[PDB]
Amino acid sequence: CYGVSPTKLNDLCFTNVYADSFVIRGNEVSQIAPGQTGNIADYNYKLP
Amino acid sequence: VCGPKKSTNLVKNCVNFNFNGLTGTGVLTESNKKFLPFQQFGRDIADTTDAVRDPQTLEILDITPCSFGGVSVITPGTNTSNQVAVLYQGVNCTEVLTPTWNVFQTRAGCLIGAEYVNNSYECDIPIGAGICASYSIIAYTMSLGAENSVAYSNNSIAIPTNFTISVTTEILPVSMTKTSVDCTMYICGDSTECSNLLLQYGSF
Amino acid sequence: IAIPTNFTISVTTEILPVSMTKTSVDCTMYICGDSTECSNLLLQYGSFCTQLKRALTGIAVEQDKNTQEVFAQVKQIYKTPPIKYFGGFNFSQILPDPSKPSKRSPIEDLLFNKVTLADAGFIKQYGDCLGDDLICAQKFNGLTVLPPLLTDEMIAQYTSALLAGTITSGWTFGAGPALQIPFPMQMAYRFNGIGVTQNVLYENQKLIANQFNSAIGKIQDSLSSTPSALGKLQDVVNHNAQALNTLVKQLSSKFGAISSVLNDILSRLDPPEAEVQIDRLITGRLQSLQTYVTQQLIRAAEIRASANLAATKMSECVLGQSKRVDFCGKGYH
Amino acid sequence: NHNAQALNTLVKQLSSKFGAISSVLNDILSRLDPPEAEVQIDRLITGRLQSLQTYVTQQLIRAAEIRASANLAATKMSECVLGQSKRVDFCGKGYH
Amino acid sequence: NHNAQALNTLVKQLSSKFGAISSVLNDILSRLDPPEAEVQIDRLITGR
Repeated sequence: CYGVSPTKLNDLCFTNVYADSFVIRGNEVSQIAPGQTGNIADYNYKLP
Repeated sequence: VCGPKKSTNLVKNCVNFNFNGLTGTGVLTESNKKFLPFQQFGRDIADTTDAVRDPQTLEILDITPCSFGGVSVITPGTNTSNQVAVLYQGVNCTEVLTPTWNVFQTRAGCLIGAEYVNNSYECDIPIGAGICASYSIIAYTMSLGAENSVAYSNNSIAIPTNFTISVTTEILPVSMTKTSVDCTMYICGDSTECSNLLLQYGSF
Repeated sequence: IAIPTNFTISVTTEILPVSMTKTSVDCTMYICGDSTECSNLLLQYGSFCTQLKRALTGIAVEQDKNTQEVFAQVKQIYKTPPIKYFGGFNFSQILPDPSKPSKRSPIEDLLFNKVTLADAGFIKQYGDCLGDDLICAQKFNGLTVLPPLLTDEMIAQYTSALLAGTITSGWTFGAGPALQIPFPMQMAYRFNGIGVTQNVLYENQKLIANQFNSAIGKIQDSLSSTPSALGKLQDVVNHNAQALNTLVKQLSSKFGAISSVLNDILSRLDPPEAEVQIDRLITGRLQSLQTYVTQQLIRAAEIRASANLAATKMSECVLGQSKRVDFCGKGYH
Repeated sequence: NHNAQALNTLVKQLSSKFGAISSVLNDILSRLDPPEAEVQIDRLITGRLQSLQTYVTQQLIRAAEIRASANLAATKMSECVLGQSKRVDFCGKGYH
Repeated sequence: NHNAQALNTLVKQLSSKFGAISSVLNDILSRLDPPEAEVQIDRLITGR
């Protein structure tokens, strides 16, 4: 959880929460993070 | 979208508030601002929240911190007495809590524990705004000097017939104690890895 | 050889700062305002708060000490005689005027109006801190201005006493008892001191009084027309105000944290990962406070030097006569 | 007293943790491994370096003040002792 | 000479690492990802 706590989350408010859903390969779960590079990052799904 | 926490009743005029997760402490007052429909929070110069919109009612409430001020204690030497005076600087007497623990309003702050007198003496303890305290603890306006007037005239002159050879002392510092500080023995005493890490900080 | 056959009595102004605005900064309310865990973590940095408080208290005491050493040089408050006649010399522009609420001269009334203070440190009844300001934000963030010991009325009384003692005793009031002496004789002694025979004054007293009155009038006109006459005091006040504004603006910085607000970090993250941000915020704010204290100490040293120079000039030119060239203005003082 | 208090404060600042688990270097070196002990020793190093820099700045300011006072004292010596100064209120109150 | 030595010391302080892996900015930018390069950029900025 970037910028927020996984446990201290039921006491805050949000503007609009969007749940992005996608399935990637097991060994390919490394680029789901800010500033990462790779195939899935540069071609499929990039995080700011 | 918020959490499962329930809302409480709204009170105005020093309580803790929680507006959409924004926690803090201060008083709430009816504001005269012109918040836009898409504006929810306000921000002052100091990057703090000065006004907030309630989620239930669309009224705007200002956020002002509770009353506070410096506490200056006026006390003589311990070898003389134990009674002390309290000066709430910047706070009026009608406004004066964190501390667990004869009233005169000065231009510097409310003074509690000292009795104001009309007679003026030399300033013993500098309090502020021309008022000085002295040992019960009394408060008085400091005197600038003895009252005197020169008998000036068109043809009057004063010439002394005697003189007094006086001697006056004057103390002036010329030097102070030298100091040599070894950064290594001070920061990383009897340590090798600490010194290796400190060597990376340059030539400080 | 060139020898002058006439002379022009000129009056020149000189502005010198004596003190500056006091400042008391509460480290706790500034860094960890209305926070408990932040205040507990702040205690791990040592006595930096105590050092800052001692430095600010020393500066505040030193300002009053400089003011006392500059203005309070005599032990008696000499009053002006009721007959405002001094051989033609008109001192009504520099003597205090009882018609005003404050016993200040018409010249001092212009000096106090040309300089505008940001915060004098008076009493605030909490009524103007809310509703329909920079000073309010500084006070809420811990920056508090303390009033000086000697008020404006006491400084005006000291100035009037010095002026009366001068115009009634020459230079004898500073060295001892105030020996009364006619002003057309004090001027004769001054002329004999600057190297001019007294008969010149005893023959051109009327012309010299007219020149002095015209010079005082021109000085008043210049102070009323030229706004940059008291630029030094205004620059000092503006520097202090800008330092306070910068110190209260530094709270907007994040210093590498996720947010500049402590409550936001405490509510968004758990303590194990919020302490690493609270530490950065505390370090940044403490560095800002230390930089402000260092700048204030440098400014206090400069003000101490200026006040020592002003007290020396007072004791030399006002309480006596100085033969130093270009010290008490340009020309034979 | 100011010099003594400055020295005492500088020797007391070693007791601070500056956000570390302990103020003693040996305790940190014996309780944690170097990968996580370097980040703890760095905080103490930075804190002590900042304390030393603040002490040096205060000492430089005091040294400038002492230099000004010593120049004034030398001027007063050369004027009042080695001669006779006509400056009012310089060599004490009264005709020097 | 004091002014020149102050300038030389200020330009030499750039050689310090201040706890980072390297004093060169480009080396840190090219060797570590932004998730773990900011922790060194911050130390360098603080030291300088």
